[PDB]
This record gives sequence, C-alpha cells and structure tokens, in this order.
Amino acid sequence: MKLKAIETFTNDAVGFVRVTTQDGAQGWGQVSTYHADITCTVLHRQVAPWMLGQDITDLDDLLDIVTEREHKFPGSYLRRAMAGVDTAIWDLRGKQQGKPVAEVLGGTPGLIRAYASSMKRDITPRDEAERLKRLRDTQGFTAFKVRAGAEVGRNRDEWPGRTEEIIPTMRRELGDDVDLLIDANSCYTPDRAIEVGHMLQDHGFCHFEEPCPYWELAQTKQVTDALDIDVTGGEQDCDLPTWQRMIDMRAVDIVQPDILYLGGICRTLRVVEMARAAGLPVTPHCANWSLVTLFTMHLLRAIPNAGKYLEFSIEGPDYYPWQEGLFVKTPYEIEDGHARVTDAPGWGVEISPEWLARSQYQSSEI
Amino acid sequence: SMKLKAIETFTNDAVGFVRVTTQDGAQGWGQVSTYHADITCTVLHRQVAPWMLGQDITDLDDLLDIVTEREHKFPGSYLRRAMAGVDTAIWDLRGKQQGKPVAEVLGGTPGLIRAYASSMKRDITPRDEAERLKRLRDTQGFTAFKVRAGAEVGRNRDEWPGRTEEIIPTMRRELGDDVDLLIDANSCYTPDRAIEVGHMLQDHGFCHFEEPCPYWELAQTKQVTDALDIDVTGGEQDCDLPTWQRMIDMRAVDIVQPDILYLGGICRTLRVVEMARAAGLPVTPHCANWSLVTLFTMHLLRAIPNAGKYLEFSIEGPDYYPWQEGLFVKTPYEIEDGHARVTDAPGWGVEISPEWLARSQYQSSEI
Ligand SMILES: [Cl-]
Ligand SMILES: [Cl-]
Ligand SMILES: [Mg+2]
Ligand SMILES: [Mg+2]
Ligand SMILES: [Mg+2]
Ligand SMILES: [Mg+2]
Repeated sequence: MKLKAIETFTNDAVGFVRVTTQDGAQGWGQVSTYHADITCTVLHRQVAPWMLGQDITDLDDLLDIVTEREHKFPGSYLRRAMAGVDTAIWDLRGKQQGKPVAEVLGGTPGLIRAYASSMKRDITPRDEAERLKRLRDTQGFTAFKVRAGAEVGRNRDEWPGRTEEIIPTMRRELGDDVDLLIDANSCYTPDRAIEVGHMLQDHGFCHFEEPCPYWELAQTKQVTDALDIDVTGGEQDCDLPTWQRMIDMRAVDIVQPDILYLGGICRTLRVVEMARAAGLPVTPHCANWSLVTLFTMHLLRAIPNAGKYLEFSIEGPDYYPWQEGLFVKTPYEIEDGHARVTDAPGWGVEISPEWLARSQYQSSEI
Repeated sequence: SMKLKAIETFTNDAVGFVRVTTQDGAQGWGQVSTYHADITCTVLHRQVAPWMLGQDITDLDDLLDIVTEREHKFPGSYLRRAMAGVDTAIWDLRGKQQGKPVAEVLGGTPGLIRAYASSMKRDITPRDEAERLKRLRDTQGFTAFKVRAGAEVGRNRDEWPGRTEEIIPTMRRELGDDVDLLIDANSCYTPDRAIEVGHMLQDHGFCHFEEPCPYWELAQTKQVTDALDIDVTGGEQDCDLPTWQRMIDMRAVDIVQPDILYLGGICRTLRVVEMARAAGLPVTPHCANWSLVTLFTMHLLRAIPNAGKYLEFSIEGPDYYPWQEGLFVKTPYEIEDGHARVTDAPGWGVEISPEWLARSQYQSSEI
C-alpha cells in the first residue's frame, strides 16, 4: 500500500526500523549492523523522503528511484539504510497475510542446515578446533568455517605459520565426517592464495572464501580457475552492476550476498536471479545474531538455488557484546545443526522492549 | 612535523571544513565534499581520523589506502567524501610549510585557468538560459558554456517535451560561433537516444557531450562514445579506483571528469590523472559550486600534464546555492576575461570566514 511513517530505534551497533502504512499496519526490519547510528541518519535524510507517501506494491521500482534520486551517493551507507525499510516492509507483508516471510517469498517454513562460523583470527588453531569440536558434539553442527591470513593483511598472516597450522589441525580434530570452510578476507595475492589453496585441497576443505582483495575481480578469478575447491565471495558487493559483472565472468563458484549490505530482500533477489541464470548457488553472508541471520534463513527457505547451508556465527558476547538482549525470544536456537524458520507471521521475532527503551529514536512522517 | 596530532571539522548540512594540526603545531585547511556534509563529518571522525591520527603523513597515498582497507566493509561515497577533507587539509598544510601554493607543490605553477560557465538548471527555458549566459559572455568574458539536456537520471525522459531539441540550436544562435558549447545529460539517455541527441549536438558544433547514459553502465556510455565524433565525457560520480581503471582501460569516454572531493582527495585524484595520462586521455574535472571544490580543481589544472580545455565554473546565484554565500574572507573566484586565477599565496590561498566558522558545528579528534 502506501507508507505513512518510518521510524528507527538504534545505538551505534544496530538499528531497527518500523514502517507504518496509511491503514495503520506496521512492520519491523533492520538496517545493516555497524555504525548503525550513521546509517539511520542516512535513512531519514536520503531514503525516507523518497519512500514516504509512495505505493510500495512495486518495491523494486521504488528502491530504484531511491538510488536514482540519490545517484550522487553510490555505495554502502545508502544501501545499508534502504535495507532497513525493505526488510520492515517484508515483515509488514507477512503480518498482513498471516504468513512468515519465507512463504510470502514463495517458500515454506522449516529447518535450514547451518555451518558454525568462526569470526576470530587471534584465537589459536588448537583453541579454535577445541571449541568447534564441542559445538559439533553439543549442537550438532556438521560444517565449520575458520579464518586464514590476516584481515586485508596485504599477504601477511595473523602470525607466521597460523594458516599452515590451522588447515590440517581442523581436519584432524573435527574428523573426516564434517564439512570445512575457510575465509581469507581479502588477504592474499592470486599466487599466495593458490599456494594456500592447495593446502586446503589436501585436507578436504570445500570452501575457500574471499581469497584476494574483493575489489580485484580479476585476481579472484585467477584463483577460482586455478583451483578445484570452490572459491566464494560477494559479501561486500552492494553494486548490482558489479554483481552482474562478477557473475558473467564467473570470478567465483558460489555467490555470497549479504542481504543488508546489498540493500534488502528485493535487491538480493535480483542477485539470486543473476546467479541461477548462470547456474551458480547462493550461500549468503550473515555474520552475527542481529536479524541478518534470520532474514537469510527466510531467504534460503524460498530461493530455488540455495547453497549448502546458513552461515551461523558461533561467537559469544566477548566478540559481539551488542547482540545480547536484542529480542524477547531468540530465533536462533539450533536443533541438531539446523536453524528454524517458524510459521509466525513476518520475520517471527519481537524486539526487546528494554532495548528499545534505551535506543535513539528518530521518525519521518507525512 | 609530519605526524598528525589533531583533526577538527567545522560544518553545517551543506559544507564542512577540516583543519589538521601536526605535532609541531602546523595547521592546514581542507574541505569535505558538499551535500549532507554533517553526515560526512561524522563519518570522518568515526572512520577516517582513527586511522590517520599519530601517523606519518609523508606517504599520504599509502595512509589513505590503509583507511580504505581498514574500512573495507564501507565501500562507497561517504568514506571518500570524508577522506577528501583530511587529504585537502594536508595539502594546504604542506603548501604553507613550504611557502608555496598547492599547485606548485604538485609540480605546477600559479597562473590563469580558462573557465567554462556552467549552468546547473533544467527548470529554466532555453530562452532565459541563453539570455543569462550571453550576458555573462559579455560581462565576464567566458568563451565556453555548458547547459543541460534531458531530465536528471530521467530514464530517457526530457525535462519537458522538446526542451533538448530547442536548447541546442538556441545556444549556438544566441552565444555565437566563436564560443565552445558543452552539454550534460546527467545519465538520462539510453545509448540509442543519446546517439540521436549526439547528432543534434554535432549538427550545431557542440564539442562536449557529458554523461549521456547512466554513469554506472560503462558499456552503454562506450557505445555512445564509439558511435559519435563529438567528445563524450564522464566520471564525476565515480569514487572507486578499480572502476576508474576499468573505465579508462576500455576507453568508455574521451575525457575523464573526476571530482576531487567525491573521489577522496588530491592524492587519489592524481592516481586517476595518471591512469588517464598513460592512456592519452585529458582530464577535465567536475566542480559544480563555489565551495572550495572549484579552487582545488584550479590548483590541480595548473599542475597536471594532461589537463582538459577548461575549469568547470558554476554561474548559479544564491537562489540555487544559498549556502555558498560568505564562506570565505575574500572570494578566490573573481573571473578575469573568462579566466580564474591561482595565486602564489601559500597553500590553497584562501581563508575560511570567521563568522561562518562561529556558526558551525564543531567536532575534533586528537591523540
Ligand atoms: Cl557510502
Ligand atoms: Cl577506491
Ligand atoms: Mg566472508
Ligand atoms: Mg575452480
Ligand atoms: Mg556532469
Ligand atoms: Mg567517438
């Protein structure tokens, strides 16, 4: 229908969005995490003005108008902001139809296999394998991702030999009955990445993520065509034209869009379409317990070319202190290695009234 | 001293200035890109200052790369708009430390730069547009003029039926045969429609066709460039260096037009200038208002080896840019027979208005 108001409730780490249509119906979404306060300022300054009082039936076209009206601001922030209104609108639709978003998207509620994703690089290989082994046995995870090199470390490792050690260590401690994934986070050059690539293949890994600087498509494509193991990437890509370019030249084997970094469900679905047309699987990026993971769970239960599993961060409050207490009831309980999309209308989650009380509020209305 | 001790911003919603201070106490003034400058300044302190404070600014290029790598999850305009403010303040500091205008620090010399009168309006009839530009031709001495075609990112639609068809011959008729005529479509057309418009431009001697197609569709722009004889230009919204490399490598345009502040500063703009230089392409930067962006461009144009034909010079008044009034103690934009001037004053050679600063929103970061 038509939007009458857009409100944001945020702190520096995460911000939630509530949209209200003319008839009074409301929906809840979330902008991308990290510097969420800046993102919400951008939302009211450059997104709300173009969406308020407009028909949201053709959301794709409306979001395009936003980016065209703000064409002088290509990049992350505008899209992180857009994602908040988009996701709130989908929650609205689900609640209006009495269906979870997965169903509105043409899918069905149910379980989704998840892979335990480690975010740490400072942690020692021994301690990593140890905590992931406990999760394998207590939570039922059958897929695990660890870190390689140093974050955008210009070919330098977290420390001499960490990557060499962590590769075999993980396969040794977790056994041969689990899937192993690794993420270099744009640390290596095509050649250094190829070196590491072989060490990975020798130990059974099946996922080599962001081996080279993500903005250097060519370098990445060199690794992808040089290795047999799957090379993946795309989490930092929020530009659709660049997405099409990446998929046409096939710089990767698996595409990994982040629903919120990309600009919402609608825009992510465009990448999903580009991916299937090229016959590529979609394994989204979602690295924390904000709503980004839940949004991805609904998406994976609806798209025809979904990857093998849902990225599920296994970090605690020491890494993500801000994600504690966000919801009345967490939607992230794991059941034998799987997450669950329930039949609750919309996203099926409630933002903590206490968290909202402490948030910074801002509204845009017509 | 070459180590930053502090970074301060003075801003309002339209424009924000940056002052940097080295450990020895030396200071330089720069500016972040205009428009939602308050947000840009917030981004500057949150995502730029933390990586630059306390560091040696001798190799500013590498330091700026570190900023983009540390903030790799934030590709896009805002981070670069913020970085541009620290970068330009550092160049002012260097010029002042050396007693030289930035143009000289960059390897160039002070002097005149030919400017082209740039109209920003589409909601102005071809008749009134020609009239005001003709008067500027006679009173200011401009010999180059740029007007607008189509509707801004108008999806092939014109501001109104037939406006572009009328404005082309009107400018040539009214301004005469002895002036250069440029036009900017601001991403309005599809390649086919742009080519039709291109033919009209060529039929009336225009020499510059800017941003004919959506700027993010390099292949579309290239099709136009390849089909038309008239120079096709673009690049003002491009802040990504690898995209710049792709655009130049594929020869999508005939003239590159980086905006010093949208691109992230002088250092980063110089990287694009070099890409263009090696490829044999000229550089005609974008600078659309009387904030410091135009002055920064003036200094750059007095130094690069592959400069284009002229400096973009906005001729809009306070009805269009109310916020650019009273920014400086003395305007650096007085025109002399169609030319702007870079003086030998150290640094940028300008002083921010104390009154404007008094009314600004202040924020500082220091170590
Ligand atoms: Cl941005
Ligand atoms: Cl860049
Ligand atoms: Mg990753
Ligand atoms: Mg391969
Ligand atoms: Mg232009
Ligand atoms: Mg040509």
